[PDB]
Amino acid sequence: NLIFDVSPVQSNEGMLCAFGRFGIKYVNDKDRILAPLIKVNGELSKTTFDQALIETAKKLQAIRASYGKDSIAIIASQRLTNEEALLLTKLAQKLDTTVIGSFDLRESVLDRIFGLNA
Amino acid sequence: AVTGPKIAIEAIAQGKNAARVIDSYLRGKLEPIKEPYYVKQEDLTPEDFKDRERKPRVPLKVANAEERKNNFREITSTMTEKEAIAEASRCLECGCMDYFECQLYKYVNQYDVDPQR
Ligand code: SF4
Repeated sequence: NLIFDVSPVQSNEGMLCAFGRFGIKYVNDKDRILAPLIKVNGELSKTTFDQALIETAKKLQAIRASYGKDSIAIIASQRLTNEEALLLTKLAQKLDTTVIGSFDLRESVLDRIFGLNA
Repeated sequence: AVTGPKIAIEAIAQGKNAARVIDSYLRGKLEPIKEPYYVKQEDLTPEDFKDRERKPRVPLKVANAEERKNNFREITSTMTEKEAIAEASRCLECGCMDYFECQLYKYVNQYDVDPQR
């Protein structure tokens, strides 16, 4: 369950940079969290996945109830796969919010000129 | 659907009785539910138990109101095995010890008795 090395493929210049070659070290990091945390007595404590997910759903639903539409922001990392991003959009749709974005997301200008930001 | 809003154990009782009647009907011998006759003691008053040692009930653990009003977590906790055994040991064993083999009970339930006269 440990990563020991990384090799570039022999495709085009067969090159990786410092990130792609050496930043995979976070996979073996001992500081990775493996269990969820919920706030009991005002401090984060370990719990089970079912309890944490139920707590998350109830917290988001309570916010939506007491504050209405577009009251929850879903800020997602751009390293997630396409399926996870699409599922997050569907979750925003079910949570009754259009505020889904990223803090790393640059302002778009190509969709105003050519049609697609691509 | 039949009795209107009640508690859940009433619905479970209705479902079990209906299952019994349906099982009888599926055999072509539809039988209504018959209530057995039990001998009871309605004359018992507290001084009949004045010699028993008094023991406290198992305390019920309740989550703090301030923290619990903000979440949907369970309010009460399940008791421990020690507390369970100590609480079960408080029972006075009111039922007859021969209930499952008493021939008098069996016979008075085989014949429709009206013993109050
Ligand atoms: S048999 Fe035990 S539980 Fe039942 S009424 Fe008597 S003391 Fe209570």
